[PDB]
Amino acid sequence: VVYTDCTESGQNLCLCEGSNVCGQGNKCILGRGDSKNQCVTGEGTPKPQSH
Repeated sequence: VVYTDCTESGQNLCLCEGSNVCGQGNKCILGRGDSKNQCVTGEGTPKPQSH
């Protein structure tokens, strides 16, 4: 299986923080500056990565 990094904000099932594979109950948000990648708590979305 091939996991990837989060591309959009609101996705979870991807490597958000360094190697952290965010899943359910979490949501990654890619902002700006130093706050460009974070696993915030809530509900994200499955990030498409494989066709």
